[PDB]
Amino acid sequence: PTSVEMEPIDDSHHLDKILLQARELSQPIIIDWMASWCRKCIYLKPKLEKLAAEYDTKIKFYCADVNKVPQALVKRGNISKMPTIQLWKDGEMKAEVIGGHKAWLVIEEVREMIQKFV
Ligand SMILES: [Cl-]
Ligand SMILES: [K+]
Repeated sequence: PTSVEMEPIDDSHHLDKILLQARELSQPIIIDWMASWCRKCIYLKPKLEKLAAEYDTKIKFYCADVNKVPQALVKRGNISKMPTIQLWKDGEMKAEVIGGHKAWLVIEEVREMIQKFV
């Protein structure tokens, strides 16, 4: 694939199931914590979906709209800024990247993070 759609996270129970599945596969996941009014979040989406395709079958990518999902789910990420791109593994956040600058450059920093933990 050239692009893979990020899967939305519905709530904290969904995150729990996502992390159980990642554990079964011994894989990390990526979560894009974003907001629909956040212009950089919107511009990052296609670039994240291109990066997700590069990791198809190796790292699943997810997204969560911090205004739409329950507050309890946002608290699981300890989010304070958007977009926040987190790598989780073994049931917890291992590292994150804060966007808020050109999408390509955020992606390269996310790629470095993935290289560290994959
Ligand atoms: Cl929840
Ligand atoms: K934070």
